[PDB]
Amino acid sequence: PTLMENGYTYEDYKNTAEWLLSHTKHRPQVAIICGSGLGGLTDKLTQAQIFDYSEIPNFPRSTVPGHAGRLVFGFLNGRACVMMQGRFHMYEGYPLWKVTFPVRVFHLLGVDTLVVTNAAGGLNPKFEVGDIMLIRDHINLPGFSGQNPLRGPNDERFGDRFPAMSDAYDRTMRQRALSTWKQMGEQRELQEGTYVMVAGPSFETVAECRVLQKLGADAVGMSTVPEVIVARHCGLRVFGFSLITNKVIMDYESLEKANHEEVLAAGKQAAQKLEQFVSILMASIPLP
Amino acid sequence: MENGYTYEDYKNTAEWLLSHTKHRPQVAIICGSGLGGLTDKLTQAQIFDYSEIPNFPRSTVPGHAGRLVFGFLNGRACVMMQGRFHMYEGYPLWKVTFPVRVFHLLGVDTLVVTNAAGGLNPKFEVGDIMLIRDHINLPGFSGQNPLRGPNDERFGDRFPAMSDAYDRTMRQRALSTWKQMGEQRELQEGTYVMVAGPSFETVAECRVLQKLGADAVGMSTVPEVIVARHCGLRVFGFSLITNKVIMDYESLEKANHEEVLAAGKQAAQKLEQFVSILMASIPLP
Amino acid sequence: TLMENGYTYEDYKNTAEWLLSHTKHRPQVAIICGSGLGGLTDKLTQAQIFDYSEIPNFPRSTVPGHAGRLVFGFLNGRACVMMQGRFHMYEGYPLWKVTFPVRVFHLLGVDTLVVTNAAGGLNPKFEVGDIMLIRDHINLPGFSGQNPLRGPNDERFGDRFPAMSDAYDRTMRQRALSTWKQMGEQRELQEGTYVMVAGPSFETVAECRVLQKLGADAVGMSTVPEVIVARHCGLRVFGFSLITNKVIMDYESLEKANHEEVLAAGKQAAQKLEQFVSILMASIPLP
Ligand SMILES: Nc1nc2c(CN3C[C@H](CO)[C@@H](O)C3)c[nH]c2c(=O)[nH]1
Ligand SMILES: Nc1nc2c(CN3C[C@H](CO)[C@@H](O)C3)c[nH]c2c(=O)[nH]1
Ligand SMILES: Nc1nc2c(CN3C[C@H](CO)[C@@H](O)C3)c[nH]c2c(=O)[nH]1
Repeated sequence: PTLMENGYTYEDYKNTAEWLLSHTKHRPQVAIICGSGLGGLTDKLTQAQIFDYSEIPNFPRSTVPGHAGRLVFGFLNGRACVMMQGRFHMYEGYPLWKVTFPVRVFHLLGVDTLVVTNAAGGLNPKFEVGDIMLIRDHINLPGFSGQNPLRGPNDERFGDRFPAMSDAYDRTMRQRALSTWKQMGEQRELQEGTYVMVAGPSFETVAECRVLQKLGADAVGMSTVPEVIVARHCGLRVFGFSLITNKVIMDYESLEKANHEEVLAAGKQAAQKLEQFVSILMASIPLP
Repeated sequence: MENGYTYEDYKNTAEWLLSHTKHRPQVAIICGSGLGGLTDKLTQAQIFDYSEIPNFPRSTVPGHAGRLVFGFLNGRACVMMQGRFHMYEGYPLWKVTFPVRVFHLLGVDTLVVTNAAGGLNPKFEVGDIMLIRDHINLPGFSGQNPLRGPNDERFGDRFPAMSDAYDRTMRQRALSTWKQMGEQRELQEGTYVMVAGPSFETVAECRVLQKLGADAVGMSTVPEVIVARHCGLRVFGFSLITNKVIMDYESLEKANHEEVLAAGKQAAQKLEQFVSILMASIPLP
Repeated sequence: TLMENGYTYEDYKNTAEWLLSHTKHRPQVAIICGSGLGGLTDKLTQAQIFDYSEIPNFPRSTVPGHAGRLVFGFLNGRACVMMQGRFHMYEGYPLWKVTFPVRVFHLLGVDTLVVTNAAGGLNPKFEVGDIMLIRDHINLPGFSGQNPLRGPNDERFGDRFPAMSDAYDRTMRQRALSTWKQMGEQRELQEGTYVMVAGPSFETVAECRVLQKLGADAVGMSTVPEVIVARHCGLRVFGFSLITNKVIMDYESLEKANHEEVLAAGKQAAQKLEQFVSILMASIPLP
């Protein structure tokens, strides 16, 4: 009982992959994880098939609202997709080996690209709510201290022992998302910066917000990084963005408080603009 | 994963207390290392051993008596933790903070937390009292947070805010009321950074902690605060700066608990006077 | 439900006695050899080799370039025991297993521990192949729970609350520094802060920026727990890194840190390492 490794065996991921393949004719190339209140990104998929997480062997469940807890296969702008409508978080009590389960089943499914979205608190002063931020890079604070989904024995059928994360955010797609933005009719620029992961479930104090700023983080949240780390370890291309849902309180004067109701509501507002952005992006994702 | 205590556990404990004392506290006071001497002014004091009270962890560090004391302090109905619990003892934060949810079930509506702290701000001297204006939860950042796991709505919200954590009224009130202490040392206010220990900082660590903007360092307090706010208790916090953390390589001085307890003892009368004035500052239910 | 050392005092004693029974060596100095640094055992004389698998209670090393062997012998005429490879948190080990050998080294009679490691270079002044002497460390896993001393403290080993501000011996530093002018080079000995990070995956550019701005000169994934328990039981401690690679600092670079080049830089550094370690041995005080 000493060793802290994955509770999931390789054949565990396999069983789930298989089950999915025997239960849908869809064969996705792109997997999309929808953050808090962003569950609306599945609206535009055609010929859609829905599975409740409860149906899928080994799948965790979403306990936080509104993470719908459903897996959805569809086409989006020429491309076969699978979408996580709701994700999992460390703060819910899950070990990162659970949080990230689906990612390696996508790989066994044959997905070669993963897009990750999340709600995120604004740390950079010139962001505004409703801004989409292209995740250039992240800072894995839980990672530094030992909280990493890769911890334990490493299966080379999936990846290396020491996989480099410094090219994690696909540079090609950044450049393409950038100029693709001049193609939407938008007032605000597409935002770019570093996402810092923090465990939660409680929200930053003012001093904490200030370390995070000092650290160089542009946005804070409690997800996403584990998933990126396991994706890149199996060689998926990774592309991420955060929806800026609130500016995290950076002075003792404010009487504003960060809260879930407000973040879910910044999500419903933007999901429209979001889905379109994701839509045009699909035709930018490189073919297998 | 999850908190090992069911809701009934906290209830059992509260009811045990509610039927073994007639005291009904409004304020709960957690006593840090060398601050155990603050139960001394409790009138009509009633004392329990942590080992009597169902589900109570034990205090295993010297300077932590392992005793729960109900009484009145400068008129106010208090219950005091004479000794506390740390993460480095091998306790999950859901044990470290356990009493706090119980106090809430007792009807306590205010929590004061006290600790010893190392001084990061060069302006601080041993003996100072630093009001906890804010904290940095370094262990929180990576998963060690007492709220981790399923949330019980009966206590609070899945995502509670912490930027309002330390009552601005009670701090400002404490700041003005400080001239009654007859002191020449000003009253300090700054940031507490929790660090898990049990080993003391390197010079290099001291320096990250400084440049992270923190004024004092300890290994306690933050989890308790977090769960108190989760259930809506008013929170006041202060630190006794017991040592100045080592910030250069040519000093031959080094942090030790003995110096910590020694400085606790030195300031025992000044704390007691300060905490007394503080009971006059808490709003009534 | 208590996070706690899984080893009793008796376990550390069972292991130490076993070594004492099976070897005639009585080591004064213990050396932990990191990734790709195994060849430091080469210059040991009258050597005797134990596979970790033979040693009661010894963990095993699963990373490549960590041989998994305990080697006794003399080096520059000093009685050493060398760990041929070590253990890391990322392997799934609790810090109380990672550092297990150190207390047994202590029960063996060892009074000095020298920790060695590979490290990514953070300080722009460092070249691949430099030896940075660890003047100090930053213990990030320690900041948030991960410390080998967590749980009940055994007072037979040391304090409930030990100081680390003096962890790396000043006198050994200075002696090592001034002794460097011989089989020295046009390249100086480096000195600086090791930051420990858990891994197993390598730093992003952003993470690399936070480490730099935290004051840290080199990054690795071990060592610090070993140092903490060494000082717990009052061993003199000396540390150094081999800068095996420069951590990626900007987004257009196409280089990526990889294990293979960590090990290569090690084999490339063997001779200079050998020379240094034995010049170090001369700088270690006698009982
Ligand atoms: N840590 C943090 N996370 C977020 C998020 C992202 N998630 C939103 C949800 C809480 O509303 C958690 O799952 C984290 C939005 N804003 C913030 C913030 O200010 N802070
Ligand atoms: N981390 C830290 N804590 C303290 C404390 C607070 N407590 C003192 C006690 C060890 O003496 C621990 O339980 C933490 C006083 N001084 C210091 C210091 O220099 N550092
Ligand atoms: N974190 C980190 N560690 C190392 C190390 C030290 N060890 C090398 C090995 C990965 O090859 C791990 O055990 C850590 C060398 N280079 C680096 C680096 O760039 N980064």
